[PDB]
Amino acid sequence: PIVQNLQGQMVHQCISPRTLNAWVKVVEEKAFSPEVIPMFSALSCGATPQDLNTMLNTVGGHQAAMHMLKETINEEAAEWDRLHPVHAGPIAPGQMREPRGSDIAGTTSTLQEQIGWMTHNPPIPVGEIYKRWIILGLNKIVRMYSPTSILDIRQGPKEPFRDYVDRFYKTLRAEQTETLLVQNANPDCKTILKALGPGATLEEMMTACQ
Amino acid sequence: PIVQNLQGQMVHQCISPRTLNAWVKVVEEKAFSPEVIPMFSALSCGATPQDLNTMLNTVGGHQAAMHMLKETINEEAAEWDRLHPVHAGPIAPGQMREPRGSDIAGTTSTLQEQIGWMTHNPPIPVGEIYKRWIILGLNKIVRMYSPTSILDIRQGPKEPFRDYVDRFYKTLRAEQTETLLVQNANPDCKTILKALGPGATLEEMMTACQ
Amino acid sequence: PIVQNLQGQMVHQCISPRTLNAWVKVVEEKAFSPEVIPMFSALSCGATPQDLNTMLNTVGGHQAAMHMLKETINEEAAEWDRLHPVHAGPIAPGQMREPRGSDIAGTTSTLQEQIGWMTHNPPIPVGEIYKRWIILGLNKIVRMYSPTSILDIRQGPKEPFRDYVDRFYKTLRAEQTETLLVQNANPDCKTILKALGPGATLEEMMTACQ
Amino acid sequence: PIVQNLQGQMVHQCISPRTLNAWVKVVEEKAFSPEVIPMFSALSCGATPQDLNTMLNTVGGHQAAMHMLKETINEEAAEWDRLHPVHAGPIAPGQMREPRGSDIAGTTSTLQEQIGWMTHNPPIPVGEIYKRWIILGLNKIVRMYSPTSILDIRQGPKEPFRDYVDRFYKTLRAEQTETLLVQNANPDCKTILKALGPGATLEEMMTACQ
Amino acid sequence: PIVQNLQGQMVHQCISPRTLNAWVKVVEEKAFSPEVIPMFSALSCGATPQDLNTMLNTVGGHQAAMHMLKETINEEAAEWDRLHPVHAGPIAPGQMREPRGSDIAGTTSTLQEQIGWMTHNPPIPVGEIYKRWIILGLNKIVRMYSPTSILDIRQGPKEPFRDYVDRFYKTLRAEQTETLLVQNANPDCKTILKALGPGATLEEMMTACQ
Amino acid sequence: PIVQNLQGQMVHQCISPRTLNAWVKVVEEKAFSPEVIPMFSALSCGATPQDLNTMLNTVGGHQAAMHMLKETINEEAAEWDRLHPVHAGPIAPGQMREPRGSDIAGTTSTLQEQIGWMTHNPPIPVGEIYKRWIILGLNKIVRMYSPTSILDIRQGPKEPFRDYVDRFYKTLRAEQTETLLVQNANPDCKTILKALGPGATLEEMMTACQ
Ligand SMILES: [Cl-]
Ligand SMILES: [Cl-]
Ligand SMILES: [Cl-]
Ligand SMILES: [Cl-]
Ligand SMILES: [Cl-]
Ligand SMILES: [Cl-]
Ligand SMILES: [Cl-]
Ligand SMILES: [Cl-]
Ligand SMILES: [Cl-]
Ligand SMILES: [Cl-]
Ligand SMILES: [Cl-]
Ligand SMILES: [Cl-]
Ligand SMILES: [Cl-]
Ligand SMILES: [Cl-]
Ligand SMILES: [Cl-]
Ligand SMILES: [Cl-]
Ligand SMILES: [Cl-]
Ligand SMILES: [Cl-]
Ligand SMILES: [Cl-]
Ligand SMILES: [Cl-]
Ligand SMILES: [Cl-]
Ligand SMILES: [Cl-]
Ligand SMILES: [Cl-]
Ligand SMILES: [Cl-]
Repeated sequence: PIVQNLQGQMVHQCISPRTLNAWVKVVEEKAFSPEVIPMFSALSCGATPQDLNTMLNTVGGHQAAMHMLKETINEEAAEWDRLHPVHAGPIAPGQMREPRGSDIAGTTSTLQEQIGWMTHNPPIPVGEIYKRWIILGLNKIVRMYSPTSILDIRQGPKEPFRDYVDRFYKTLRAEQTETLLVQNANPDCKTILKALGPGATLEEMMTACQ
Repeated sequence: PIVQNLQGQMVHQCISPRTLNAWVKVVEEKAFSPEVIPMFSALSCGATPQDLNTMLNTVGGHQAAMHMLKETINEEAAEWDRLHPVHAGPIAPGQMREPRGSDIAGTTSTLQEQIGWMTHNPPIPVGEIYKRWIILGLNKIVRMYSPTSILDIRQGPKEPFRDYVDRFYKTLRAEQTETLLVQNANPDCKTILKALGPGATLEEMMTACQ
Repeated sequence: PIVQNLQGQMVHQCISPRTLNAWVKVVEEKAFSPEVIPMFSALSCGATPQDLNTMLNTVGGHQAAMHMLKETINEEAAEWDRLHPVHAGPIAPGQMREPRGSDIAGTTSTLQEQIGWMTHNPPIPVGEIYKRWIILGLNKIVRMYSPTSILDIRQGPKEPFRDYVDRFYKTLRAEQTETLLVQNANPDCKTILKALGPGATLEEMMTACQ
Repeated sequence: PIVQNLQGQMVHQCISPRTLNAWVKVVEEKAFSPEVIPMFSALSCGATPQDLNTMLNTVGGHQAAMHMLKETINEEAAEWDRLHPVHAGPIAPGQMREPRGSDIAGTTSTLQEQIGWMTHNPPIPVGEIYKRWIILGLNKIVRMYSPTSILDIRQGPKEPFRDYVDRFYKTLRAEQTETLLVQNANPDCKTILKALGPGATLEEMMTACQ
Repeated sequence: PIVQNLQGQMVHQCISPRTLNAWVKVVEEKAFSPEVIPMFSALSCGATPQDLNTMLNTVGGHQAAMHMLKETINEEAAEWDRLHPVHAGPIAPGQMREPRGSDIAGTTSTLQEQIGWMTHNPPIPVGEIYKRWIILGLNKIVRMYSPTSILDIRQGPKEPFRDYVDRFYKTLRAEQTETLLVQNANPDCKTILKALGPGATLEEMMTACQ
Repeated sequence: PIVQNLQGQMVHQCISPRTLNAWVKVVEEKAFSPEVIPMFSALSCGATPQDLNTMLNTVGGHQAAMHMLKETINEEAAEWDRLHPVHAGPIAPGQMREPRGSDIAGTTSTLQEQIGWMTHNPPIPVGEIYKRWIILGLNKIVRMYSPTSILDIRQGPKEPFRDYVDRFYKTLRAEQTETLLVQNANPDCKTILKALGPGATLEEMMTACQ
């Protein structure tokens, strides 16, 4: 990643074995559960495009998703080129060439070039631009691999309300509220929840159906 | 987090894989036991709002609690806006815009903005303000998920007093003393504890009923 | 903790996930065995009162002991107030208010205040004062939870002397020597140990009864 | 590796036990799966030729592949010598001798010499040149050890399309697309995929055959 | 420990959780095998007397050995006092009082005092003096707990010579050579070893009896 | 080890618990397999003679090999003394005494003396000299403990050629090529390998016999 030292300047640091192993392990254990995306974002803190490609390419398996990810990345890279066509001309001594979409995705740009953009004044945050592309594609994978629709999350006749709400928002998070939660509750709790009236908090709702 | 380097200035550091994994693991193992809250507070030492949201969002499951947490956060964010309405106007070069509740919760503010508030002179500690909101909501979850009331913690007729006191204050901690501990003791120990008289320490009480 | 950087000034550092997990694990595995106290003292090296409270509060369970600990802490805090009554008056710019017992215990003092005392010139070591209070209370727990008295540690008729001495000083350490070790030895070894005479070292004693 | 300190100069750092163990473990667990190559590249970030040889030589077993790797390395070293024949002459005080292929492979060059090239101005990146040689040879091993050809990856009559695409691109990655993926689909899905028409994305294709 | 920073001055660092756990674990696994002593010495690199006492006191169990260790430490502390009787007098501003044996053992000296001696110019290395006392006592424990004498290490009639030599020097190391190794070899190998003649290396000896 | 800080000067650092444990573990798991030697060399990066002796002495067991190692070390130390007889005389203020073989092996030299040689200008790299002695002796152990000769590595009549080549070069590495690999192949593959002709690469050979 590009990180500030203990003297105040942004320089490059090698991606750590702990970071590499942590990303691989969470994919092995959680696949594309929704909470994997913020883990990817945190573990790729300050990452260059090279670091982002490293993390994606160390994933063995799930290659259908990884190739969907590449298609989304190329879609965003082409949009970036439509909005930022580069102007031919010699690069001045204190400057960096404008990046193309494939430069931001780390496929046609060098590490020194990525360091140059990210540490520029003002910086061109090609790592953060690329990461937003990756997260966009990762979220589309989470939705597509989401097995259950929110319409099929219904409280059992003897299921504790807390467990039902857990499943409800787990499903809703992957699918990407308060009235549907009432409608899919069981007859006994739905009766209690209507007596509460509109505008009840989740805490009030869960308290009433305990 | 925002941490001081080894040269005396507050700068941003990436949240560590050890920190990320430690928060996830303690939630997996302890759910919302009371001792999880001080662990969350220590592991989020110096955290930005972005780091706090990272930690909450890496939690998979327990989504009923996580959504109750969001409702509490929004309640505190709205109160903050009622007490700190921002004044429209251009931000001077050496300054930071006042934050709104959603800025402190990290949803409408950038990392550079959070760094700017937290490292300001004087600093606006949006991380500590947000963390207090989160801990407020986490504590309400601990109470709601507390299974046993203190009234139902009674010493068994052959239960060692030490084990009973353990259960007593474990329950009391989650529910959020000395006379109730005597009343719920078994007949043999309660007889000993009355002979001790008022003002006995816990050590004296546990010594007498051994 | 408050630690010196690599440039010679005392500044605050966040308590590490390794430190937090190490304290929790040793309590889970060893409870209140005597050797847990020096582990607590080493892992709380340079700790602020906030760090000390963090470590105690991350302990789930053993709540009878943790509440005995609080009673001891309050006893020492009240003694400190009896010996150091603070003088009302405005705090000068380069100075820190005197701390009260509850300030040293980290309950009525801020982290900035604890940093201010500990890094003062001369420093007010509120962390070391608090830690001595905690260790005082922890040692009283070790004695109370010590199951066996030294009077009941007697060498078996076929028990190797080395194993008996192990149990002897394990028990003696928790209860908080040379002649009692001889008296509780078995007839065969006690006969050998009297022939050795007075002033024998433990090494000489264990050598003679092998 | 050669890394920048926290003061801005490139100096040598010892390869870490975490790095050494991480490379050994991934080879033990994954052998020469395709995703092992980017792991090797990341864990050898900033590596000298000495560090690269260290990592290769710590691999026990797979000695057929390791010897194929040496043959590829020697092939690239001989090509380098054909393109860069060194000119005999005394090395000036502020300078470094040109490297030969075996110097870049770390067999005829010292660590101080590798440090000198890599930290030169301009730098001769003998580590990155060597690493590209190693990765070239590693990729030829991945292809040769690839067990299944892409022609034999066909969707089962009841196999979910997602699982088939996973196997398809796992195989394709090791062998080193859209129309072959359709042709090898089962009759039911292939019928759906032709109705979609040309130019369908992978996401559209996987959505249609669900 | 007392360690040099990255700016060239000796300052105090807190003993690490990794160090604390590593010492505890090796004692749990290896007790007082001979190789435990160099592990203790390495893990106590740069340790203060306080750090050395921390490591010894975190050992639970083996209390017979730990008390023998204290007796040896007191013996060396008394010898030190016999050789270095301190001269009464006021300590000048830039100076440190001479240490007594109990000061070096960390029982009557503060951490600041130990830092003062160890970082003095010239330094009084109370940590290294104490460590030599500890290692002296630890080695006497290794010998006393050594179960087998070298006289009882004899090669079996079908035991491979390599395995016999392993046991031979394992035993000899704990007891604290070439002709005894020949005499205790089996008849077949002893016959071969006499034909070799005097002055044979261990490698020659093991080669001949294979 | 002796390492450069983040300010450009060579100073001493304590050998890490991770380094100590990594060396012990690899010996426990791999004994004296050939790949253990480069692991020892990497984990002893920048090591002093004291660090090298620490690593060797923390090895429990394999004492036949460790004593063969000492004999080799003494042989190299005596050769060093034959080539570098030291000249008696007072050491000037800015200088270091010449080292003897036992000084380089860390048995008659202090750590400060080893630091002085290794950080001298020009440096006397007693650590690297000693390490070469150790590796020399370690390699002789690998050969002696190598169980199988290369002459006995022959491909089975149904053994895959890849597996046979693996065993071939595993054995050859420990014993310390292309025509012997053909001669020991099975009749079917040897027939294919002769038709290939001379000068075939290992990749071509393994491809032809698949
Ligand atoms: Cl995976
Ligand atoms: Cl790849
Ligand atoms: Cl931009
Ligand atoms: Cl509930
Ligand atoms: Cl969870
Ligand atoms: Cl999220
Ligand atoms: Cl404020
Ligand atoms: Cl009790
Ligand atoms: Cl516990
Ligand atoms: Cl708490
Ligand atoms: Cl004070
Ligand atoms: Cl004994
Ligand atoms: Cl392997
Ligand atoms: Cl090798
Ligand atoms: Cl070049
Ligand atoms: Cl799908
Ligand atoms: Cl133990
Ligand atoms: Cl103790
Ligand atoms: Cl001295
Ligand atoms: Cl042998
Ligand atoms: Cl071993
Ligand atoms: Cl030793
Ligand atoms: Cl030399
Ligand atoms: Cl093959």
